[PDB]
Amino acid sequence: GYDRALSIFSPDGHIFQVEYALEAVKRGTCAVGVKGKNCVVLGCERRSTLKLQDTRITPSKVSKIDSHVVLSFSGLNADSRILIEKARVEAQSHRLTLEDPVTVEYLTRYVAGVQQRYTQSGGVRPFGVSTLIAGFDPRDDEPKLYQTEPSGIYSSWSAQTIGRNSKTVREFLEKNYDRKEPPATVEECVKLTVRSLLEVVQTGAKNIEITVVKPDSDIVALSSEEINQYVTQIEQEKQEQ
Amino acid sequence: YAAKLKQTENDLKDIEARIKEKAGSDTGLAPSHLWDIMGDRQRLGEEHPLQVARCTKIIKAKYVINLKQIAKFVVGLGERVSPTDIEEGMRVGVDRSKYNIELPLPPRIDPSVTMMTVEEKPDVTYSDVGGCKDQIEKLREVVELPLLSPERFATLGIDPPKGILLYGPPGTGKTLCARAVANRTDATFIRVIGSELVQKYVGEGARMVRELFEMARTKKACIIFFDEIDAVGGARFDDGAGGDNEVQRTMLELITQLDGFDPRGNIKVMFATNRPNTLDPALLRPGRIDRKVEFSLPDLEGRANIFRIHSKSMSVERGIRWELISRLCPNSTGAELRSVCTEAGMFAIRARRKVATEKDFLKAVDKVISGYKKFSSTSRYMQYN
Amino acid sequence: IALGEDIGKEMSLRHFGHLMHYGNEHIRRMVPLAMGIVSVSDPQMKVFDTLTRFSHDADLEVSMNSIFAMGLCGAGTNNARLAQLLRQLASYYSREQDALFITRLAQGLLHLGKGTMTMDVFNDAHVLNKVTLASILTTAVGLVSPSFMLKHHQLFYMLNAGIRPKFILALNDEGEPIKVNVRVGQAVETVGQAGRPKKITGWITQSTPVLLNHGERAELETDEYISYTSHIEGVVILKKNPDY
Amino acid sequence: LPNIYPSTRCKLKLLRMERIKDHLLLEEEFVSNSEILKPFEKKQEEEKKQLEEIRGNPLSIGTLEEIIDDDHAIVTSPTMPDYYVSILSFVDKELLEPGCSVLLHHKTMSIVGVLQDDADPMVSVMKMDKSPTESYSDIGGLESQIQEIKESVELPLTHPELYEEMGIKPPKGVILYGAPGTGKTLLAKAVANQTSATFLRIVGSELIQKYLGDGPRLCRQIFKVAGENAPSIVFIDEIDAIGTKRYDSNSGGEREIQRTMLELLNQLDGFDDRGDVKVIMATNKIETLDPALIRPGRIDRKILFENPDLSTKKKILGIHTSKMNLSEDVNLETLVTTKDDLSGADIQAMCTEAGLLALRERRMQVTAEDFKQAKERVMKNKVEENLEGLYL
Amino acid sequence: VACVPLLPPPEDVAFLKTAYSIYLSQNELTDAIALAVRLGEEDMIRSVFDATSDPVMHKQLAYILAAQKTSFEYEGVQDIIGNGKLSEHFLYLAKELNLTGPKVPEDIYKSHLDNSDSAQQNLASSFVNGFLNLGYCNDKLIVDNDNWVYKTKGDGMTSAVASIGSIYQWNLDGLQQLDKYLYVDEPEVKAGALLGIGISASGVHDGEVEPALLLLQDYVTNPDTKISSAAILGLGIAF
Ligand SMILES: Nc1ncnc2c1ncn2[C@@H]1O[C@H](COP(=O)(O)OP(=O)(O)OP(=O)(O)O)[C@@H](O)[C@H]1O
Ligand SMILES: Nc1ncnc2c1ncn2[C@@H]1O[C@H](COP(=O)(O)OP(=O)(O)OP(=O)(O)O)[C@@H](O)[C@H]1O
Ligand SMILES: [Mg+2]
Ligand SMILES: [Mg+2]
Repeated sequence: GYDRALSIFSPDGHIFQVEYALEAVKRGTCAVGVKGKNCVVLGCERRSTLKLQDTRITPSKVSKIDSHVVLSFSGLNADSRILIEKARVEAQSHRLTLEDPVTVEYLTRYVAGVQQRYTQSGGVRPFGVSTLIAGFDPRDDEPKLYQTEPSGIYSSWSAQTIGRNSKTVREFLEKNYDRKEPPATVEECVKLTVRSLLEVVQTGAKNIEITVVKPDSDIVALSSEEINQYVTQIEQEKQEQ
Repeated sequence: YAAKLKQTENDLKDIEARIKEKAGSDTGLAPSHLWDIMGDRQRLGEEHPLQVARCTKIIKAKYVINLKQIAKFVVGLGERVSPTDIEEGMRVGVDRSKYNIELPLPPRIDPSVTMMTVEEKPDVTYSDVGGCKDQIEKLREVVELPLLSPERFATLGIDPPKGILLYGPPGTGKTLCARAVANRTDATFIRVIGSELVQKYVGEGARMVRELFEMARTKKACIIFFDEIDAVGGARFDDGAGGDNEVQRTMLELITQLDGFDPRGNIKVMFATNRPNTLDPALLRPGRIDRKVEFSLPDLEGRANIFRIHSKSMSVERGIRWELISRLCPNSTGAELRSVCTEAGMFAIRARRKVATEKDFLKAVDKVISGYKKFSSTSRYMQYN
Repeated sequence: IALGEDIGKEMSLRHFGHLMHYGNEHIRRMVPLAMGIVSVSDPQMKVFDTLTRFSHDADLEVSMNSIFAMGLCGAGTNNARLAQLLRQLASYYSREQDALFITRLAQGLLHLGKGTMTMDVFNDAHVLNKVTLASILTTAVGLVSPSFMLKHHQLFYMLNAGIRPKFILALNDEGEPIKVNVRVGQAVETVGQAGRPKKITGWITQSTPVLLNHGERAELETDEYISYTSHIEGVVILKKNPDY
Repeated sequence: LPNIYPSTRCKLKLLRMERIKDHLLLEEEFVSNSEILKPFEKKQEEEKKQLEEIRGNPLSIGTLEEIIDDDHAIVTSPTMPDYYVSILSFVDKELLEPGCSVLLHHKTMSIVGVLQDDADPMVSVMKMDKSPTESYSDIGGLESQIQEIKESVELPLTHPELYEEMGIKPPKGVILYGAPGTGKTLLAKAVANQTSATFLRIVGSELIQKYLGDGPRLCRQIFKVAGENAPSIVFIDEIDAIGTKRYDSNSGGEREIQRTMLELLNQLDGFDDRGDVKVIMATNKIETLDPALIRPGRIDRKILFENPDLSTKKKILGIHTSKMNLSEDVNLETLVTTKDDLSGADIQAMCTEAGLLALRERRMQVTAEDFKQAKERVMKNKVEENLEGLYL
Repeated sequence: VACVPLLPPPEDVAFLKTAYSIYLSQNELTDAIALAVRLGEEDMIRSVFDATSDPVMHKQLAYILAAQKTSFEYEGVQDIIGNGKLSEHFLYLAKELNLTGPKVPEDIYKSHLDNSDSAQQNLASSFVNGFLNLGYCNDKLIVDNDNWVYKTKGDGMTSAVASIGSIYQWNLDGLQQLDKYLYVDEPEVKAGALLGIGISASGVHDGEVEPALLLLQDYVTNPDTKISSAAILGLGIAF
């Protein structure tokens, strides 16, 4: 039906649709992820403009693609869960075709490929989402964290954040996280992720959601009564020092 | 002690008032004098009041005079002017009583066409413009060379091109390259902004252009800088409602003046625009525009030259890498490089450092080129070109 | 005589104006110099406009005196406005080569030492630099007949006797400069104010050596680095106060 | 006369005005002696008598048109036939700008003076003649934006030494783009408060005139007036008005607006090389602006304004409720510092509404109930938002 | 202290002395040295010096009176009062403000932007260059161009070489550069170099033996009016 090209090379070389999707992502909720020796933590915030949103049926910001690999996004929430559905069905097809649980690298490559194709195909605007992929490969304990941009470029990050005010979280991670010396415990990773969030969220312990990913098919979602527990000693150690 | 203070303050005002009164908005300068009382000698000569009036048909001798609105007298000479010095269209200083043709006067020019004549030669030079060597060479060969050394054009027996376009993306150097010409020339440089040629009453733009061209022809060598001709540049088109037909009328009057039933007369004219696409093909036709310069985005060497020109001043730290700064700034017009230099200077001031270093320039170029990218002009107007 | 309190300065301005109104031609070609010596190194706005007025006037010697008074008035301040005026006068007084030469001398004096040195007669705390005043009077005494110094221009180096740098230098106790924040603003007198009012209006938080123009003082923003000398001008030595 | 220090009584003060009187009397004595020495028959104040008798009466008023062959000119009075008036020596030949108002003599009609306009029939409204009110203290937060605006518009005028030493021309113009009701106008009021320059405000609507001609005419007049009264801080506001709206009173329609915008984009940069005319525009919709205006070299530092955060909200509450007849029952900590979204305009609007409500009850003190009622009143009278649903 | 300029004399000296007495009893010598310089009593400055035991205050008072160019003799301090550290301070200033790069007199003229006897214009350019690079000890117009001096004729040659001494002011290094022009047989060149010798050490006084005095004293008695005039002018400038 619609064959008109929507992504056209600008006279300065950039693609206007892709660089507009960059800003569309820049207005999304902040999402941050860090990795330890054997633990990767995906931290995220929620919108506090409106209240009376329950927790049980509210769609989780971090969506489970498989038992060993999880995904978190930022930006336009509408389009991101489509990528989630495509990634899940592709993972099942990969299980059928290769008799092997999917790897983080392959899934991230597929997501970058589908975003690239939508930037390529005519009549379709590029995705306005930016995704974070975390998990553990089968029989491997190494946490892998991957970021996928709407432009289609993917890279590994020891600690990356996306969304609004991502510059502040980036510079915070640039000095309170060491790439060569990652935190050695799940508690330390969670504490770093939480302390990173208060630099932007500035209250909102109710709408701070954190997912901890562990090897051997272990994915947990810390509830509020533990997040506020971490926040207690974090704010206790903040002002007194 | 305030009992002293009272008359201490009183004396100030009293004495200043006394001095102002004793020494004694609309005058010249008494300290400069020059207002001598010999003016009675140049005052008793009641010939100073001279009715102005435009002469008309020369009855073979009797002259018909058309005093603006007092009368339409028919008058002879006044013995102070040769009989061949008066011709139809000239303005005559008609005598007040027993009217006579005393003194011919320069043709009437509209005041609004007078201040559009630069007598305050701007502060730029050809050294300022960088990364546009070929374009500046073409501009020279069109505008400056024919007046400076016309002997060669006589030896070859050719007519140098009279008329040159300066199309390009905004903030590339068009107005700068016209200001440089204005500074480095020796001929009159009548400047015309495109919007100024849009008056209210119908047909006034045609009079504007006609009087402007007459004034230009009055001088031996003149350069006209029709600028932002995008304003009066609309291609001829019909829409039923007669849309903006007055601007079209002004544009056709200009086209006829440039090349009509009468040669131009050494009136080399420079145009300049940011959207040359919307120009009527008649203007683009050679004869009124010969060369079409292509002021465009500079290359890496152009960027380096721009940085060197705009950083001749400034307390730059020795050892800065201008090549690296130029490379990390792709497809940015020279105005953005100037803004980068200004912001690099500013960032040092905010940190109180009296010398801006490379680490400062990198931050400034990141902030300006990357941060102020959504508000960029060189990406839309390039399509129009 | 009026080159004492600035109130006498301002009154002497009007004195010279009135004398220029009613004055014979020999006294005409010094009223510029009268403005210049009185207002040296501080290019106040109301000084050089009348000088410009008398620069285009007749009695070519008067014009030469006016431009030299500009040069003295703009001594070391790098005033771009007065530099533009001097360049314009260079364009105008180009036919007479003597006027061009004295104009170029005024240009050179305008940007003396690239702006790090001045002809200021009296410094902070109103000390009198007798050498500077001596040099200024030496160059102004006989220039009522400027052709004399046009012939014998060797006396134009007399300004180098009364010349001095104009800067701050936070010398360490051992004798080396050390960076420190210096508060620079327009000077204000502490006469009728009570308590501990500030001596600076319009402060700039400027670092180590700066160039305070005629009419500004200095004071240490930092609590530490106690200066032994209260008047922060010229060379200044500092000590580390243990507080904070 | 000079200024007098110190303010209070002091013997040195008395000495200062003693010097004042001494010098004043000395000028008076010098002028008296000089006059007495002069030949009164052509000196003293007989010059006034000669000027009056040569001038004649009454002096008519006309318009100059040319200065051909100085000592000669062609005036054009509204009714006279445009005489060939000669220029007398009393007039200053430097103010005879073509188009001025000369003073013709009654009978012989020779120019005996130039009448300066000094009218400003429309500029007087434009010319900022009394500082509005708020200083920079009244703006809560926004420290970065204040710093940028200061170093762009204030420091070049008050403190040019840093810029001339550094060797950079100051950033020409600044555009304050941001969300509506966030202090974009307050900051202009603040920079107008402390200023040593004329502040000619203009709003983009007034450039959308009705006649074809008077679109660029107004802009040319505004920038000429800014130039002559240098330096100038012209504050074109609601600059997006030219783009949108499409007013029926505009005869040209879109084309006249385009010509007006072209004249603006020229006058900002110009071939004329104007001097110290700083330009500060502010708009809600930066998107609908032709990028010629916002191009670097015309307005360099594009300051972004953002809705206040919780700490900024509490600071705004504190500064705006500083002049409150507040009862202790009102708690500022939980007053509006709720994190449920506000703006720089809401905080003042609810204060105004609560003050009005307290006035209605004639209660001189403010109750927490009234503050809460005004809070909810402001909340209902609020077009919430549209784009949040995309990310909701 | 503000009473002195306006208050009628001879009570001004009484006010100065009383304020000096107040300052000395309070150990605030920073202003006291200034009032002493206003009064001009050398024994009073000596008493200010004897009121200080800390050497640092001695150095700072030395700096103040050297800025005042007043020859007060004190042992162990003579370098500072002799203005011998001014040259190093000024070259440090030039390095810190990045003003080391010399400016051409053409750069001052900017005649290239405003454009469509050679001896007098060369004299003006030499004067401008001498005023510009004063104290920075570096220039490109005259230092590297020896034929530049010959462009100026007559008295212009004197100021040409004098510009070098002006550029090397407060610096004893310049004596080497000025030395070469002393050997030129032309009397005007000798006079110009000899006059510039004094400027190169103007306001600089080492404690024991001033080289400018030693080199200058021989040429004072020269029968040439120009050479002797330059000698006495340099003597006045240096001291
Ligand atoms: N090649 C160049 N050399 C030096 N400066 C340059 C160059 N190109 C651009 N610039 C700088 O950018 C500006 C040149 O553009 P200018 O301000 O003259 O407007 P313009 O290109 O005519 O704009 P518009 O097309 O919107 O009318 C100047 O401020 C100048 O300093
Ligand atoms: N940070 C602040 N500190 C103090 N007052 C503020 C602040 N932010 C906003 N205000 C108040 O908001 C009121 C209304 O906002 P204002 O008129 O300044 O907004 P604007 O965005 O410039 O306007 P407009 O959108 O109508 O063009 C002002 O009167 C001011 O007192
Ligand atoms: Mg332009
Ligand atoms: Mg507003």
